[PDB]
Formats: sequence, C-alpha cells, structure tokens
Amino acid sequence: HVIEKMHHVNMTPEFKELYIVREKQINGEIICKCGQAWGTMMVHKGLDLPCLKIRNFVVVFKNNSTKKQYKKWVELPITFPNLDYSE
Amino acid sequence: ELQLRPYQMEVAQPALEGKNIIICLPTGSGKTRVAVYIAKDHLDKKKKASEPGKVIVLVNKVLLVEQLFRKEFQPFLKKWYRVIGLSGDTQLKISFPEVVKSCDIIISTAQILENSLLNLAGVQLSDFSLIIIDECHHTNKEAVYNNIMRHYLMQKLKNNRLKKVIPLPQILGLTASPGVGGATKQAKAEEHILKLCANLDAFTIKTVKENLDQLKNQIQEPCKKFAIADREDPFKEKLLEIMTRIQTYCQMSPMSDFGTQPYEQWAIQMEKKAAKEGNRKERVCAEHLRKYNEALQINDTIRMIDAYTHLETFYNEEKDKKFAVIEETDRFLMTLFFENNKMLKRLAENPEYENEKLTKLRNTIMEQYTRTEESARGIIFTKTRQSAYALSQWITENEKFAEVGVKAHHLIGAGSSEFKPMTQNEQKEVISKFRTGKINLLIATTVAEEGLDIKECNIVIRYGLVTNEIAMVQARGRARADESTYVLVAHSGSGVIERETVNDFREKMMYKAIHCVQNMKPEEYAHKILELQMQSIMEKKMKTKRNIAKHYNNPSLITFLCKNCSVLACSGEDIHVIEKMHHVNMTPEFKELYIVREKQINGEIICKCGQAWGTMMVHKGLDLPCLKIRNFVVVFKNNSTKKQYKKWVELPITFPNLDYSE
Amino acid sequence: DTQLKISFPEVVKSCDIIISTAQILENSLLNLAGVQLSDFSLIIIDECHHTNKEAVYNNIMRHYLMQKLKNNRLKKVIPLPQILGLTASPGVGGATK
RNA sequence: GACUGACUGACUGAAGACUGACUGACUGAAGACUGACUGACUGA
RNA sequence: UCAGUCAGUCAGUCUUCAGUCAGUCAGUCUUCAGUCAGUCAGUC
Ligand SMILES: Nc1ncnc2c1ncn2[C@@H]1O[C@H](COP(=O)(O)OP(=O)(O)O)[C@@H](O)[C@H]1O
Ligand code: ALF
Ligand SMILES: [Mg+2]
Ligand SMILES: [Zn+2]
Repeated sequence: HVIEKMHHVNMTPEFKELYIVREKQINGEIICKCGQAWGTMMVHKGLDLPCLKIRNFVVVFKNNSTKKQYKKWVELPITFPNLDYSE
Repeated sequence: ELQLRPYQMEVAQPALEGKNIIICLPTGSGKTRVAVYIAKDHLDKKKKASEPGKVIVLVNKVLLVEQLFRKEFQPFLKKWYRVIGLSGDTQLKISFPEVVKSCDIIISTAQILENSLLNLAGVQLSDFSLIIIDECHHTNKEAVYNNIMRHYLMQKLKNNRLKKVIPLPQILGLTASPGVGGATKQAKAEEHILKLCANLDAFTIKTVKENLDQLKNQIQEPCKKFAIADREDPFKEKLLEIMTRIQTYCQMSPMSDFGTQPYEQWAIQMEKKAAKEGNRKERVCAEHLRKYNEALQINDTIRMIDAYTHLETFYNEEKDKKFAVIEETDRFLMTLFFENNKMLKRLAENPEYENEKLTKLRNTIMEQYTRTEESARGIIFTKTRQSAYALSQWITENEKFAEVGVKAHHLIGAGSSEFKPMTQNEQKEVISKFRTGKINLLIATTVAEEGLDIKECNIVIRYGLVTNEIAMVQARGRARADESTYVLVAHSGSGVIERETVNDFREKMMYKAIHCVQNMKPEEYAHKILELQMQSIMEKKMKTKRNIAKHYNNPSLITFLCKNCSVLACSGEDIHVIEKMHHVNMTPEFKELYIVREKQINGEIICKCGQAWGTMMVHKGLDLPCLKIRNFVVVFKNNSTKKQYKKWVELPITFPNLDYSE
Repeated sequence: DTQLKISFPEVVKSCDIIISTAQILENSLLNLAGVQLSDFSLIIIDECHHTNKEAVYNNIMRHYLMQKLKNNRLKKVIPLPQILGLTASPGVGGATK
C-alpha cells in the first residue's frame, strides 16, 4: 500500500515476522536472512510500519516467469491501493 | 425573556434534540444566550422524563468565570435551577464531587475538572449529561480540552466494542474562528477543520445560511486604521559603544548586530558554554552584556526611564551582593558603568527625546477621545506585563493625558520577580470599575482577548503585537460597540504589517474552507471522522510508551558545584524533598559553607563568589535553607560532564524524602 | 527553501517585482486555482541558454508559444507578456558544421 | 453591687512574601528518511 | 531507443531541542485588623 502516492509499504503481520530489524535508533533497517537490506522502519499517522525499496527485491510475474529488476518504482506498470487506515 | 433572535433559534434547531454538535457565529452575536436557552430546554425536558440531568460549563480563563456566572446564568435562572460559579481561586470548603452532587449547573475552569478526573474517589464523566465548552477552538495537541475529550472518545470506542453500553453525555462547543494550523493548502485547511471536529466528536458545523442580512445589521465590521512610525538619540548608541567595549574586552564575535533576538539567543547559549568550561572572567561579562541587550529591547519598546531603572537596579543589587563577602574583571565593569550611568541618568531624564511608537500612541489616544467627547472606552493590548505597567505610569505622569479625561488602569493575570504582582481580587474590582466608566482606558495583556462583553468599546488598539489568526479575530471582536475603531500601531522596523497581511489572507482561507467542509457528503464525513478519531488514540499510546521509556538512578551518583566559582557544594545524598515539591539540604557543614543575606522573613543564600544559591524556608517547625538547581552545576561520577538544567524535572535522580526525626 | 506562509498567487498579488526559481512558477502553472501567464507583463529570464529539450524554461515558453499561435488563430486576442533573456554563450549542440 | 486589666479560642474579612509543575503561542536553530523530475558525461 | 554514473531543483513524512513571554493549577509558611462570645486575676 502507498502513502500519499509517495511511499510504498507493507502491513502484513506474517511478513513482519519474516524480516529482521537492526539499529546502529529512531528508524530500523530491515535485514534479510542473507543479510541484505530490504527497507526502513517509518512511523505515519500514529502507526508503526516498515517500508521497502523496489531496488532491494526481484519482481516475478505470473503469466511469464521472467526475473526482472527496476531501480525506481515508476517503471513498474502496477498500481497500488492506498492505505485501508481502519486497521 | 428567553426569546431568541431568528437565526439563533435557526442554528440551535439541531441542538434541541440530542445531536452533540458545534455552533459558530461571528463575534458579538451573543452565543452565550444560545447556551443558556439550550440549557433550560435540556434540564426541563430531562425533568419531564424524570432522569438525573446536569450540565457543566467549561471556560479557559478565570475572569470569564465570574463574568459568565453573574451576567448570563444568574439573571435568567434565579427561579428554575441551582447554578454555582466556581474557580481555582475561590476557597472551597467542600470536595468537588459533593459540589456537583448539590447543584446542577456548574460554571468552572477546565483544569478543575481534569484534576478531579485523574484522581482514581473523584468523579466519572458519565455523571454529567450536557457539557457546554466555551471557546473550544483551543482543542489541540495536548490541551486541557483534549485530555477530557480523549477520555470521552476512549469510552465511545469501548462502547462500540460492547455493541458488536454506558451513556456518553451530550457535547456542545462554541467557537468564533477554528482557524488553520498554518496551512497554505486548501487541503490542510479543510483537514484541520476536520481534526477539530473529530476531536470534538461533532456531527455538523451548522453555521447560518438563512438570515444573513439581519446578521449583517447586528454585527459591525470596525474601521481599520494604521499607525506606523519610523528621531536620533545617542542613548541607544551610547549603550552601543559601552557594550561593544565590553564585548571587545573578551573579544567575542557577535555574528550579528546588537539588540536582536538572535544575538540574545547566542549570548545565552555561549554563556552556558562558558559556564560549562568553568571560564570565569567571561561568564560574568557575557551575562552583563546580555543584560544590556534586554535593556535595549525594553528601551526601544518603552520610555527611557524604566529601561535605565532596570539596569540600575540590577547593578545596585549586584554590588550589594558582592560587598557581603567582605563582611578583577568584576570591578572592570562597574568602574566604567557607574560614570556612564550617571551620564545616562542625566541624558535619560530629558523628556524632549522620545520613542517613535509612544509618540504615535499619544496622537491616537488624544485624537480618538477628543473626537468622541466623553463617550469612549478604549482597550490597548500589549505583550509583556511590565510593558502594561510602565505604560500605565506613562499615562499617569504627563498631565496632558488627564486633562482629556482619560482614566487608565493596567489589568494583568495573577502570579513576577519585579515591581509587584497584582492579585485576583484587585483585577476583579478593576473590571468592575471599567464597566462603571470612571476607569476610561484599560491596558491589558493576553489574559483578556477572549470573552469580555463590555457593551461600550469604541476603541481597540494593538501595540506592537504579533500573533496567530485567532488572537486577531478575537481582538477585533472586543470592540463590541458601534462605529468601532480598530487601530494597529507599530514601526516598520520589524515584521508587523506583513504579519497582519498574512493573517488577513489566512482568515479568508479559513472562511472559504469552512464553507467547503460545510458541504461534504455525510457518509464520507463519517468515515473521515472515525479515522481521525483512531489516529489520535494510537498516537497518544505511542507517545505514552516514548515518555515512560524516556524517564530512565543513584541518588548519590552526582555532586553539585557553583557556576561563578566551581567549589564543590554537596553530594547526592544530602538533598531531601518536601511533599515531592521542594528540594532542600539539611547538612550542617553545608550550612557553614554559604552566607545568608537580607534586605527579612526569608534569607537569600550567597556563595563566596556572590552568586545566589537558595532561599531560607521554615517547615514543620524546622529552620532550613533550600536550593535551586538553576543555581548549580551537576557532576556525575561515571562521566565527568558538566551539565545544567533549568528545572528539577529533567534530572533523572530520585531523592529520599524528609528523615524528620532530626 | 524559504518557509512560505502564504500561497504563491497572493505573493504575486502583493508585490510587483519577484525573484524566484523557475521550478516554483512551473509548479504554480500546472495546478489548474493557480495563476495564468497573462498576469505578468515582463519576464526576465537569467541564464536562458538552458532553454533546451524539456528543460524548466522550455515548458514555460511552450505555454507562451502555444498561446501565441492561438492568438494568430484568433486574428484570422489576449496579451502575451514581453520576454527578456540573458546569455553569455548560447553554444552549439555538438556541431561540426 | 459596681469598676478595670490581661489571656485564649471560634467566626468573618483582607492579603504580603516564597517555591513547584503542567500548557499554549512566538522566534531561532536543527537530524534522519524517502520520492519524483531535469541536465551533463560515458557506453551499446 | 536504452542503460549506467554524477550533479541540480522541487515536494512529502517525522522525531526532537533550546530561549523568552503570557496564561492555568496545587502546596508549605508567616502576618494583620474588626466584632462577638468564654475562662481567669486584682484593688473597692
Ligand atoms: N436576543 C437578543 N436580544 C438582545 N441582545 C442580544 C440578544 N442576543 C444576544 N444579544 C447581545 O449579545 C451580547 C452577549 O454576547 P456574548 O455571547 O457575550 O458575545 P459572544 O457571542 O461573542 O461570546 C449581549 O450583550 C446582548 O446585547
Ligand atoms: F464570540 Al465571544 F466571547 F464568545 F467574543
Ligand atoms: Mg463569548
Ligand atoms: Zn561560587
């Protein structure tokens, strides 16, 4: 889900269990099992929530199993729903 | 004769049947009468259906308690109900819960209720039915209203958990200008209105849309008039080269010209740094030059005499403290200061030289009162208390004022370290005299911009004031009189008229935006409102955990040192607290270290340097001197860092109370 | 960078000589209330050699140019503000001819 | 039988000084994060 | 048509700090005036 058309982020609780936080802190950095970073913790509208950078990941489609990357988010033709804030 | 004007009944229509809502009408259109009438209907109907119904009226300024008490509630309900007016100053003789249990209409200040609600016997919000909240635009980030409404909101969400209940009392709140939170977007404005609405748990703004012209006939827009001024006198520059010599002695770089707020800020912070180093021969000089700076600032604002007296008083007591120890850079100051000050008093005494602002003020006062010919009440709004009091003296002295029949007095709040603190009883009689009219000119501070209902205010005057939009809307509202004149006085040196301009545009934004939200779709309204309700609660919880974790403590770890000197004063174990309120030391050798001094019922503590430490106090039959944490320096034992704190709450140490067996 | 406290259209409506960075104006012009190019009379553009393929100046001038051609359609009008631009080296687009 | 002096408490009224904490507005400074756009260079 | 690097511009989200000022609230003490009532002691 996106904040103000500006920042992509994930709320999923099991997905919260997958990663690792790390501090050197006001924000935490996400760390994979490999040790590679994924995103940064952010606080918004009174919620606690970690974001992700598309550079840190790999996209996989379902019609064609091609492995692709993008440096920024604008290349990806996907459109996301905004934030149900009722949670 | 509780007969409302049409528009009043019109905007009161939704309120008559539940529907906790808000009413906003432009200033001077008697919203208090709407409150009184609604209250009568609520109590009478509840009596008809025979349920325990009550109502509490919250006000945020003490003076208004007595005003609204004896002006709109007494005269209309002396036969129907038991109304009681209570404020933090009146000596109670009975606990708050029984006060409410006796009467049914309460008029009180919000802090009282909140005190009575966090004492969990106390009281529960459910004990009430109707909550009248006057001037509720103050509902903002951790204000007195926000706490109360957050309890209410928390209970409401608990009720919704129950449904998928306990009654929550109906709510009313009165405003004149909800304002914007400093917003240059249409979105942020309308958002801000929504935030206020949700925090009030309102249903609809419900502002007039029918009876427009008669309203245009009731309220009057005052005539705006601008007084802007911009004489050479050496006194400013005379202080200038004195203080530049002072700065050059220690060769400080100012980084800015003198007499400015950044310079003062820099002076304070660098003085703190110098005290951290232990650097004498600089610290004292820094403080003294600072004193010159504030003296200059007062000097531009007000006449010369008081500004000189301020400095003279400081240096007088300075040498008075110094000579006590009798019983190098120090004298380096007074030696030149005293010759200069003798000259200054010679220069200051000359009344021909005068401030530019005061000049235009004199012009404005004389012009307005003479044009009015004995039918004129004028209110002058200022910034600092001593400004008010000195301006009163300035009125007193020059006989040219009195000949015109202007009778002036100064009105300020209660509570410093200066001429004299005016007390509540005195201001109460002062407003009494002002209503009569043998006090013709009133000089006031922030205290009285919201709620005064004097029927005759031809003149409202602002003296070099800079503020947000509500504190200007209300000020223009005070002129509750015909042909009302609003005068702004300032000099073009600072950003005053530009503040007025931006305030104007901001006002227009606010009106348009409230018209925008006025016309939203109910379901979207409900969704947005609910979401905002949530937001406040979660953020409050997050702040709660942040604070409680921030609190994190050996009571012996630290030791205290002078600032002027650095001689060790005492260690952590020597300090004990009275009633969690006042820190103090009992140690007998520590009694030998310091010096008492009197001008007295209490003695002031003096160091060997001459710097003050604390004050003598007598408690529970014991004689005992206390200390102020500002007067000292903290030293830890794990890390040798030199730190200071203005108040005691910052220090994470906890102290044992007082073994009284000694 | 300066913290405004008033919307751009009122800033222009108050003063008469503005000194600003081009991105500000272009932001204020694609917000269709905003502002219209016609509200101005003289457009001083310093260091205008940057007028190139989709640069900040090119967008603004393309609105101006579009309006001018619309005016010529009208003739066969709305005033178009006078333009000034300062350069030291217009340069070449990498040209050996 | 009358006189005077002093003591104490309750009631009322008033108010001189001290210190403590929370809150708002103003100004000043300010650390991090992230997003998008544009140009130049090089390369295919 | 694209990728990569670098530099510049603009906009959001926050957290947090200091300083002065003004307003609100609660304590511990000390002191004074006036009236009234009560107890006690002297010399006649
Ligand atoms: N029905 C009415 N008839 C006469 N005067 C009225 C009526 N309603 C309101 N007023 C005027 O309103 C004044 C009270 O206004 P108030 O509520 O104190 O101001 P605000 O509404 O700005 O708080 C009264 O002095 C009275 O003259
Ligand atoms: F509008 Al008011 F006091 F309520 F001036
Ligand atoms: Mg009012
Ligand atoms: Zn010392």
